[PDB]
Amino acid sequence: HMMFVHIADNHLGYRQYNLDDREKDIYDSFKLCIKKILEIKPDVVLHSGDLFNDLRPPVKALRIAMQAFKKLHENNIKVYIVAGNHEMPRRLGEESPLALLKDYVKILDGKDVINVNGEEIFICGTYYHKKSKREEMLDKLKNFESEAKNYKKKILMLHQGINPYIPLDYELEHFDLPKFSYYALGHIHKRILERFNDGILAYSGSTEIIYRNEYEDYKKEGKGFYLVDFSGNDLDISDIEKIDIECREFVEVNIKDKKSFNEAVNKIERCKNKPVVFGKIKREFKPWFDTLKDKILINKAIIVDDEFIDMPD
Amino acid sequence: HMMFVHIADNHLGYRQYNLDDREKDIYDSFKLCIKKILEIKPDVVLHSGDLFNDLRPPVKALRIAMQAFKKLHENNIKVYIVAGNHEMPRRLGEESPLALLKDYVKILDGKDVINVNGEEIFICGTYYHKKSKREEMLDKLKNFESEAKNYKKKILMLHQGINPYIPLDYELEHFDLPKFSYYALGHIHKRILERFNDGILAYSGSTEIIYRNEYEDYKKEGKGFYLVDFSGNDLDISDIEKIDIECREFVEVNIKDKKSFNEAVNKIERCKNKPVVFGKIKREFKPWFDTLKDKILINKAIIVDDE
Amino acid sequence: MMFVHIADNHLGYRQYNLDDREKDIYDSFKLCIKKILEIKPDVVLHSGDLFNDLRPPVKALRIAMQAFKKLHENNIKVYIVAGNHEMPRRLGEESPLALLKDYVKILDGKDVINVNGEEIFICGTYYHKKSKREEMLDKLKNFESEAKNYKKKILMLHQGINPYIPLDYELEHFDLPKFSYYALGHIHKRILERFNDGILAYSGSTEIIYRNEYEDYKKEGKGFYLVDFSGNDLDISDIEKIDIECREFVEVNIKDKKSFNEAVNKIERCKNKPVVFGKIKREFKPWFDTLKDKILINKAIIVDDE
Amino acid sequence: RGSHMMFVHIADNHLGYRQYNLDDREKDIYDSFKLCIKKILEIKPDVVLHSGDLFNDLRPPVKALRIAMQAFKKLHENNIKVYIVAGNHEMPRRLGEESPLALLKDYVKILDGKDVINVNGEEIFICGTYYHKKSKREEMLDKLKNFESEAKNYKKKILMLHQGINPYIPLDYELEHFDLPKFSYYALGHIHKRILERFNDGILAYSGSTEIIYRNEYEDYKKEGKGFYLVDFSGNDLDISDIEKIDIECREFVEVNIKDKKSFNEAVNKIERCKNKPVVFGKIKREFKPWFDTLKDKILINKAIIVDDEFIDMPDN
Amino acid sequence: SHMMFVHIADNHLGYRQYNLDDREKDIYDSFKLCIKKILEIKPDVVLHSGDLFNDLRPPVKALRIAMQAFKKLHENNIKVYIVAGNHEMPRRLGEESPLALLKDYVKILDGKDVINVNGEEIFICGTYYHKKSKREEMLDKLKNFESEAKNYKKKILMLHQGINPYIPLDYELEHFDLPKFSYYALGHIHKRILERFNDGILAYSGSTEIIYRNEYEDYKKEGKGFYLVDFSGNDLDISDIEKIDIECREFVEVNIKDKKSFNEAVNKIERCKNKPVVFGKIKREFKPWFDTLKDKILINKAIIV
Amino acid sequence: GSHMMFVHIADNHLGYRQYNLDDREKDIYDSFKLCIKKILEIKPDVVLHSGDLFNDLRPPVKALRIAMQAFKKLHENNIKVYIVAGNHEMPRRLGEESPLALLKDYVKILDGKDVINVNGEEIFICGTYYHKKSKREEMLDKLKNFESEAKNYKKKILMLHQGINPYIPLDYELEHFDLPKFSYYALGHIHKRILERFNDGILAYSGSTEIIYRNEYEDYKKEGKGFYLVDFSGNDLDISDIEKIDIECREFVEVNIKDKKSFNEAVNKIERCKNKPVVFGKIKREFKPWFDTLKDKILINKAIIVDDEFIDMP
DNA sequence: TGGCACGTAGGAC
DNA sequence: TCCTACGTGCCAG
Repeated sequence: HMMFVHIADNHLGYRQYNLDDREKDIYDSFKLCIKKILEIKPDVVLHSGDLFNDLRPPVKALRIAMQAFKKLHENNIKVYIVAGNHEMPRRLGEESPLALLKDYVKILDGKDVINVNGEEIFICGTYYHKKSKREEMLDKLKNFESEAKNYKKKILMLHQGINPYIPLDYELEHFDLPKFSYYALGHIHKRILERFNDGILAYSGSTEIIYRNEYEDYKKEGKGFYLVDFSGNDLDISDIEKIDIECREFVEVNIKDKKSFNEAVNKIERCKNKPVVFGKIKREFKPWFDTLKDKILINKAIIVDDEFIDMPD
Repeated sequence: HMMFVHIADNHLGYRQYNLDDREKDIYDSFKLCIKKILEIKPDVVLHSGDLFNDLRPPVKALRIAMQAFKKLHENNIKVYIVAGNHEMPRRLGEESPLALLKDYVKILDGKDVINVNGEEIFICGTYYHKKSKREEMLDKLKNFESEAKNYKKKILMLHQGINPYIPLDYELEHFDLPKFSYYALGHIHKRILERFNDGILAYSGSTEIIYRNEYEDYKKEGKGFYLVDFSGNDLDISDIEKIDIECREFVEVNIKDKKSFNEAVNKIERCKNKPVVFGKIKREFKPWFDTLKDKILINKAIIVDDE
Repeated sequence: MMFVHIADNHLGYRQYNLDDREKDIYDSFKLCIKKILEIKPDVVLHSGDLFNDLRPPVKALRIAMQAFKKLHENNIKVYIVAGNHEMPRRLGEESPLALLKDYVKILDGKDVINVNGEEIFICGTYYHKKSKREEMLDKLKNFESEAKNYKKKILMLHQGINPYIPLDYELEHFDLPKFSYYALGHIHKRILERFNDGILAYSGSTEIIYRNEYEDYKKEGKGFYLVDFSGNDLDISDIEKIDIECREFVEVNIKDKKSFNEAVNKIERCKNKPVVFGKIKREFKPWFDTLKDKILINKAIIVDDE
Repeated sequence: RGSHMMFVHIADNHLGYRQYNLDDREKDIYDSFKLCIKKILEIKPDVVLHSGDLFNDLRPPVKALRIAMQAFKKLHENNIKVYIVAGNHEMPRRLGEESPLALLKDYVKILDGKDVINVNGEEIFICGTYYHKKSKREEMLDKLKNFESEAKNYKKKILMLHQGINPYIPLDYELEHFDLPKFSYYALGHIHKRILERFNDGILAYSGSTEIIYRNEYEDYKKEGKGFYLVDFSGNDLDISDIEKIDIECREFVEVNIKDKKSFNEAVNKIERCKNKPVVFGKIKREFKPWFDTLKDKILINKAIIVDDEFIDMPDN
Repeated sequence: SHMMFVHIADNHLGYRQYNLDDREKDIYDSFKLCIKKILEIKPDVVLHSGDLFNDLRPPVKALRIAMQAFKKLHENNIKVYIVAGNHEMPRRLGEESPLALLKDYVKILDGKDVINVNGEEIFICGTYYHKKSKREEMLDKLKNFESEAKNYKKKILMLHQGINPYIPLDYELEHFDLPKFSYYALGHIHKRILERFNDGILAYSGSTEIIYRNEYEDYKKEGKGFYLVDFSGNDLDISDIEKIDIECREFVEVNIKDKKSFNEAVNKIERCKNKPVVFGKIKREFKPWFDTLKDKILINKAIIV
Repeated sequence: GSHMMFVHIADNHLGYRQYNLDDREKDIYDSFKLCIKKILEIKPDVVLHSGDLFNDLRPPVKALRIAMQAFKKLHENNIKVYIVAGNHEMPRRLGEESPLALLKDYVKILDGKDVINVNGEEIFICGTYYHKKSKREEMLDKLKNFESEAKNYKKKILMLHQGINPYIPLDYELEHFDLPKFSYYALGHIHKRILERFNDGILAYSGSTEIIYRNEYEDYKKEGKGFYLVDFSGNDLDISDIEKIDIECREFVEVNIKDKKSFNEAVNKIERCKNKPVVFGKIKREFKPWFDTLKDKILINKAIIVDDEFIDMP
């Protein structure tokens, strides 16, 4: 009878390594998510911020985004979003890139209760606040619990880093946020879905690889978005599907001998499309490795000229 | 029987001297024109480029632009625009700020024939080409000549620097452009209107002061936009109205004695809106004048110990 | 006090001109060094044939220099004698060992090392040909003299001694004076035994240099010695053999189905892909080529005798 | 002269080359190199660009490696930054084999890309790559067009290469003179003769071999002189005028054409006037050779063709 | 002794700082003063390494003093050698060098010549100032001097150049360019430079007066003038070179930022032997002060920083 | 003969580099050397030099060499020489020395009285440097003083380097009625030869020893440039005892090519030249490429190219 | 597939 | 001890 989608951090207009393809890659994954969300036809979409990677984004990005959310709004898919750190203006009167979406999307800085088919469910959220103004934020938070006391199904949307989930730096401690059904969170790039405070908390995570860091979280957790049904009285991990998204592949290498070299080539060969290769290569192998420059998108590996006696036990 | 509007170089999102107020001024004047254009209800609007001052403009700017041109298209006013230098992409696949308007506006890089009451008139245009590609442009232009052979009323839109009109540097020599009724030109910030090639040529000029230069061209000729009628078969200067727009006035100073100071104070008094002051003021007088910092927007003056 | 006796690593040996075989030598060498680093002895005695040639592969020199650097940085004193393969031939030609002069003591005389907390004597000299034996004897007889007044005295040599390697040898077993420990090199098999009021050792090659030592590696195990010399006396009891995993060789004699299955069984139980050698009847060669994936290199003679 | 910046262009010392299998020749190569190094040290340049073939072989003689490491240690201990690109002789052949240049990793920068050297008080871009063969020229071009790109916003830009460029070495070349982008200085290597001349809005140089590797370069050493270049690169502009060529005294080759008493006495005297027992080559008439065989002691090695033909050839003027 | 000679250079005759009679005079008298002392010394040879005159077409007075000087020197059977400095080298072909006016007293060197001293045999060679542009030319010239001097016991080389370690920008020769000679009689450099070099001894005699605003204190520590070499014995060391100093015009620096530096500056000027040129810094607040005290001084001119 | 003779010479203008040509600078040097060569052949008793030896106050070294090498020959042959400063040899700045000063060891620079005792007689000489009009008054007293010291002398010679009124209209510093009665007037400033009886005696300008201007090209043709040789053996001096020794020097041809006659007339004038001449004057635009054919035969072309069509029909 | 270079083994003085 | 010939591993085109 009901379902909705949790997505965040598409980072529209990100140009990794100043490469054309990476900027395209970001766009493609975003669209790919959108194509599925239209296939899914959820009743609501929760967007946890950083839709755009910058405050004054590429024209191409706003184009893609505006056409995207328009397509959703035209299919009776309700959408909510909170401002990520990148979409929050710095000068007084500077407008958010999210402001270009006012006709397709509800920007949240308070409470709202959505009457869905066929029920009534509560949403609250607020834009990205800094560490500096946490006290400010707590007052906001206790007030959200207050207006949500008498609601069965209550959702919190935030774009902040929570203490256990991201060591440094965080703006919130896991004990700061009151009891809610679903914690639609954003700021963190890796998938985080686990039971929490008599309910269930999630970070949808970034929809493409933003750093050389998350290379294998896509391998083991996979990047994309969550699809929560929220039909029944309870919500558990069991009623949350993670929809994964194909994105630009990264193969790590550590070429130090004949084995590691061939292991590197083979990894690159089974790539569907030219991968970002990174890690380390011993000098002796680098000219040999330059033979794959056609099969590789961009090589971002450190060249080691030391001869190491490193031996495994 | 018919009328239309020529406007260009609004430079939306220009933030002169990194002043909040200056970014506002540009925004306001654009809006002011739009309100007047809506009062007028012209049949067509020609915009010759540099609508935005950058490729990636402020978000407020893009909203104002979209809302403005939306309002125009919803009052069934047809709109044409050509890319200025600032709206031209640099990377292959980087898109123009003008691309965000494709639903209200026809972006021109070719021919189109507009049906008005009760006649038929030809329009062509192309984006800003660089000097480097002058020869390129000529093929384009010589071809527009060809497509316009059998048309009575013909308008060309361009955003370039033309030879007599802007000495160095220009992209076209004034003998480059074919015979057309109206020359909707852009790249130049001062008003330029004069008869030309069995027809009439115009630069609409910036809709606000983009440089410390045009401070008095607004005073002496006035900035704004043109309103050409083209009602009759022929068109001369007598059928072009120039609409002026209140915008930020600049006062020049050269305070080296009591005369130049007090007389300067008087000019500021006679300014309707708080002016940008520039020129020279002797060091001795600067603390004296800083008491008057409330009636002035920003003080941009040289400190002189000499004269 | 403790010290390490090692020799004949033969760095840069490329058996059958295989990439992996040159590696084998490298790795086992790297492994001994790794083991020598955990142990932390006060001294390491290297008895020569560190390198297999005068102009060794570049990789070998880099590994070698890096190795003894790591030792020198852990305050491990190192002594070495020139092996036969590290001896220059043209006048003014240099030894690869010269590339180690900043990490290693090259020995051609006496030295007295002050350890915590003692004082102990070492002497040695480079590889001599059989030809110049008489020359060598004064060196030893003079070593005899310079070591008389020392409790603990060690002799380092890289030669073949008569009982220990029948033909050919450069020294006779009655040629060497009384020393505590005889840290020797030139021979590839392990040789440790009591001798002349002390104890004599050949560390033996740290990898398989010939199809010969394939099983001497099985029963004695290849690697290096760890002598403590903590006490005033030293016996066999204070000498540890640290072994080294190295490339296995399997011998075959395929003339019927019997030998075939047992040969396969020997190959399957191999931890590391083996070098196979010996004899195979021609009728069996296409059959044996099916086993090419589990094998490194086939060096077997194809005989169609019958 | 000065400066805010200076550098040294050197290449092709071919350490460990043993011409005619002579001991004296292997020394000769070593000594010439040492001399360059000694001179580089009195000069105290801010940078040294070495364009490859430092070692004559992939697995060099130990003395060569010893000399090389001691040499570049000496440069590095005097805060002289050094860059090198792999010559053809220093390119590994089996996969995992290391270059002898790798023994220098602590004293020298091995170049296969861009780098910005910050000198007092300025900023200058360096790029280079190891030796590529003709076979993979396309591969090389992508790189070069990419070097053009990363150096566009740079005032002073240097390219290091160890290749043969088309006009400069007819057969065989790996690159055409129109392949290389505009750079201030072209630090080139593969060629043994000195070549310094303006090129593509900048200046191209081959430092050339620091010794006579073939009986061929015998006179290119006489008129052009073998050694290395010292470019100052002080100003925004660079011309030949800011390049000193330091020559290096090395083993002499005397050419002979002994056909009469004129040529014989002139050959003996040219040989007598030699500092070191010279390599003699050319032609000698059979009639003269036993007479010439007295000088084998005054001569390092005789590589002359013995002609028994009687020419009645007569000169005009 | 039995034998001696003189190394001198860079007098820059006719340098007329700020178009003053008094400055050129300092140059003229100090020059003669060297000559007088050279007349006390009576050496067998005098070596002049160039820039005798500051220009190619010098004032007439300079040429008067020059010939008058070398006349008396040459009349006392004193052998004299000279090489052309940068300032004495022709630019137009057929223009003559001012040194040509001395051909009756002096041997101008562009090659070898052998001096007979009592009672021995010693080799001299030298060449004019070559530009950097033509260094290669110079080396061959030098490689040839080495050749002709091999079989000579005591050998002297004369040059007017800047050598690389000794003068960074710009130099024409690298110190490893010049062959082995006993004494390196060098010129182009204005400061005294004497040190052992290439199994012998190299010298820049240095300017005989202050030609630039720089040498005000270099003259203080090393002293300006010329060297006096004996060369009697087989070897030559620094120990066999006497340096004769020459009295010349003093320069005083000031830095008035308070009364402290102010009075100390005034007092330091007072201990001057000859009417000094005053320069340095004075705070605007202080400027009228010395202009009241300007009468006891020849020229008042300070840098405004 | 003779028993007694002496030489009057002036205005060599040493180091003059006309049209900045080497050959022209050389020409001046050469003509001067030739005069000295002839003078040494003659072996006269005295040489009077009337100034402008050098063309500038700071002359080229080459000039000073030639001058000094020359006067050495004179002074070494016991010929005493007198000179007065020309306009080009008079200092401007106080303490600046005259280029003539480099000669104080061979030559007497005159600014007063001196009596030369010749074998076997006695004759009075006076002279002074070049004065401008400005100090004519100055000059008059000097002259009244010279006349005074010479009253009791039979033979008295005046040396001067000025322009005298009839002989050079504008501008002159002295009037011909200014100079007192002397035997011989050894004068300088003028480039043309001037010899004539004057004030109970004889006046002379030796004239330039080469062509200093495009002007004197033909005063040389008809009068000839060089120097005078005065004998002064007897008590009286007349024209008959003065030989003018001429000096062959660099030729100048004037042209006026406006038609075929004038073209051909110019070409022949150039052909008849011993040495490549300095050509000057006017050439019509119409004729110039034809005239460019003689550039080999010509030292330098310094002629105006007229592109005007003149109806000049006189 | 040809080289190409290293390594292995038989031989000469 | 040298060197030769030969077989052969491994990158080449």
